[PDB]
Amino acid sequence: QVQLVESGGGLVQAGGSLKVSCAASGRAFKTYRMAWFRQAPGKEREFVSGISALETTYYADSVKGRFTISRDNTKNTVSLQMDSLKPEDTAVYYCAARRYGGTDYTTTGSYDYWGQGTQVTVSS
Amino acid sequence: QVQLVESGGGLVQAGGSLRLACAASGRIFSSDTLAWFRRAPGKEREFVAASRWSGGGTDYKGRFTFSRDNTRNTMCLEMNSLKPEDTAVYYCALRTARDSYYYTRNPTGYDYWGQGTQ
Amino acid sequence: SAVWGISVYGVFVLGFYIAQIVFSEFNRMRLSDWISLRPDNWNATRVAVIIAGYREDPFMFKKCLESVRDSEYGNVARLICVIDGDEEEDLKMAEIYKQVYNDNVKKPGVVLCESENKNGSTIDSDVSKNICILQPHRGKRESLYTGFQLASMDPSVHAVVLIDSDTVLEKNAILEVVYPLSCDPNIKAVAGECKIWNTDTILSMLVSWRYFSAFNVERGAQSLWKTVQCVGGPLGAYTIDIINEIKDPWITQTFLGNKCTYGDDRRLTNEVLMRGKKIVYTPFAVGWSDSPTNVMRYIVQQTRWSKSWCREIWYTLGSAWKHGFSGIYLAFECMYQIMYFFLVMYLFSYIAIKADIRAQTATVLVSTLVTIIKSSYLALRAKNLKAFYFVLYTYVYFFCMIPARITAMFTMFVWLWAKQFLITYMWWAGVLAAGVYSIVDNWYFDWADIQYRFALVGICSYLVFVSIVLVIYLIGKITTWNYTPLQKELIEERYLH
Ligand SMILES: CCCCCCCCCCCCCCCCCC(=O)OC[C@H](COP(=O)(O)OCCN)OC(=O)CCCCCCCCCCCCCCCCC
Ligand SMILES: CC(C)CCC[C@@H](C)[C@H]1CC[C@H]2[C@@H]3CC=C4C[C@@H](OC(=O)CCC(=O)O)CC[C@]4(C)[C@H]3CC[C@]12C
Ligand SMILES: O=c1ccn([C@@H]2O[C@H](COP(=O)(O)OP(=O)(O)O)[C@@H](O)[C@H]2O)c(=O)[nH]1
Ligand SMILES: [Mn+2]
Ligand SMILES: [Mn+2]
Repeated sequence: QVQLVESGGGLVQAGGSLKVSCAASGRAFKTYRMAWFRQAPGKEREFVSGISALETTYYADSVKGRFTISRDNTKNTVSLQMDSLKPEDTAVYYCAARRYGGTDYTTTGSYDYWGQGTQVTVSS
Repeated sequence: QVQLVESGGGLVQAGGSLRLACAASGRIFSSDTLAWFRRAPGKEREFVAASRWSGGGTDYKGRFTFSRDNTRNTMCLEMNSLKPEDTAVYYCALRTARDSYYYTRNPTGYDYWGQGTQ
Repeated sequence: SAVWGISVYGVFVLGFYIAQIVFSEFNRMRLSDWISLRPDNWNATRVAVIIAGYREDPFMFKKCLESVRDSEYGNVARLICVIDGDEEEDLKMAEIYKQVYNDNVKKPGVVLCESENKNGSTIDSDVSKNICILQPHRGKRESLYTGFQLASMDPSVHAVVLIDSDTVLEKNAILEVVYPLSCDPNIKAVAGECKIWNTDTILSMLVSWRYFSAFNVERGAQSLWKTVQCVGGPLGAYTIDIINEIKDPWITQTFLGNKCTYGDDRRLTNEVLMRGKKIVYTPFAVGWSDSPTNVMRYIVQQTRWSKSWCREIWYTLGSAWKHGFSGIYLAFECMYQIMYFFLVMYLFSYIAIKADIRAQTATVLVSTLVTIIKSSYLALRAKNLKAFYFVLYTYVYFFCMIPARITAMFTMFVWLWAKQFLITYMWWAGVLAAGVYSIVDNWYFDWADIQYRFALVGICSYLVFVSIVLVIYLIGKITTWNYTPLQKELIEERYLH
């Protein structure tokens, strides 16, 4: 069992750079797989990015180069970097953790652990 | 240890040839040498030919040839152009290398003797 | 970092092995060319057989004596048998010798090495007749000196061949180890190949192929440049003059104020090399010797061999420069061995500390591929499919020799048991702890990861291959197909005895 807490997220103009960090506390963070999800106000949640235990980075559609993800095992935290953000990308972002799973990793049911989430708002 | 059995003989005129064959019942050890000795009546045994089991050959000449099968533990001593004094009582002998590796023509060194063939 | 390290290690090992294979092939071609000019029934030189033994099984001693007597060489001055006996239980060796050879057995009450007169004329008076010498138990060092003294009685003897009591010689074994001596004046020692005859144990099965590979690769590469540092205990040849020259240093050794007992063969080759002489190894000479079937005994033997090698490597390095251009390859080989040992230790420590699954799988795959290539080369050279069992050599090497070298290094500068196997037990415990730590840290399953599935597939394939190899070996053991043809004859003879 790991507890996920997130920090950051605020108003910023279009085209700026924003960073969101999710902190996980547990027996061993290095053996857990982290992922990020966003929930639009009028649309269902969808996959954004995820990083495995072996520092393998996965990106969703249209966010291949705009979003950069990384993890640091010293402070046991994972952070997501956003660049060239568009106003259509505003939503509440949740961080998820998983240790055991199958070939499916873009579904909500795979990730048992979830966080409170932070809402970000951007204006053109 | 090793028993030597050989056969052959008969009465042959001065013009002709005859064949010998000595058979050994035992192990030659690939190092023992065997010699053929003939004893004329009223005379002592004299050296004729010898050859090591592994190889080589000793005569006396060239009139007598020595061949070894090396597979059936048998060897032959073919002779041609006989003489009236050539006929005698032939013997088949074996020499052991346990005492020494030196090769000698002395019949005393040979221990495993055979029998007569004439 | 790790990728580069294992890549460089594998590339360097493969390159060195290829170079050694090429050198061995060139040496074999040169030896074949030399033999092709040998006249038939060549017996120009005179050789003497020296056999030393202690607490030898009667059947093995009888078979060795019969094999020596079965040699086809026609120029043998005499056979010398020196036994460190002078005891009631040691009379069995003399009784066996009397059954196969003459009864001229002498039991002098003094040792030639410890006697004021080192000449053997005080204990022997006849040269033509074979002699057997019984002396008080002092060691293999004193047994060889008595044979050397007895072989110097007449100037007719030009070379001698040293044969262990458990060595079975072929019909032409003596000729193949004395012919290269006359090929070149600078050649003073000739090395003969040693093959393990018993393969009824998994340890002996790997030891036989290790001996085959060593003799046909490393010894051949050394003999190409004529810098052989080990002629081989079971089968070896030497010249009378170099022995007469180096007998005194070989008996008056002083390392740290105490006389040395181990390193019987390596020290003699080192002394030969210090004179600038050349040593050529030939593979056409075949000698059969037994191998230990006990893990503890094998560990002790490997520890003693490592002690001898690490003691003599300094002398080898200090004498390599006396050969001029030659000896550079020998120094390079010594440096290669030292750097290989250090790199293996460092890589093991790095894997233990990091415990990264990606590095472990890659290292295991690289080692398996290298061992498979070596086994394929051995099978091609030996024309036998049994060489593919060399893939299991890695386990026994890692679990036996590395603690043996560690103990050898530690011993340079209840209690007896601790000095022998406590280091091995500590090494095994450390390896088990490292494995447990690696498994515990990576206790997760992620089927969505490219690297994780690759590592899992690699480790599963490695385990499956190991299981298949063990199953094949077990099937062969029941069928007794892996038994050497010479072993079956020995078993039948022992049954009919
Ligand atoms: C179809 C044809 C056949 C295909 C075969 C391959 C595919 C197999 C099936 C893959 C498909 C996924 C479905 C598998 C279902 C069963 C597996 C599973 O879900 O559980 C695996 C296991 C979970 O076990 P558990 O801890 O009890 O957690 C249960 C949580 N409900 O999770 C685990 O923790 C098990 C993994 C253990 C960790 C191993 C990691 C590697 C360790 C390497 C150590 C190397 C040490 C080297 C040391 C020396 C180095 C020099
Ligand atoms: C839960 C516990 C009981 C299991 C522990 C698993 C590992 C700690 C063991 C199992 C088998 C061992 C391996 C067997 C063979 C080799 C090859 C060796 O490298 C070579 O191949 C050298 C070749 C040569 O020059 O002879 C490096 C160590 C290694 C991987 C060993 C590493 C340690 C291993 C993986
Ligand atoms: O005190 C001793 C110990 C060993 N040997 C001989 O050394 C040879 C090889 O010894 P061993 O098989 O015990 O180990 P290895 O040297 O072959 O590794 C054998 O012929 C032994 O008879 C000896 O003559 N005196
Ligand atoms: Mn033995
Ligand atoms: Mn031995």
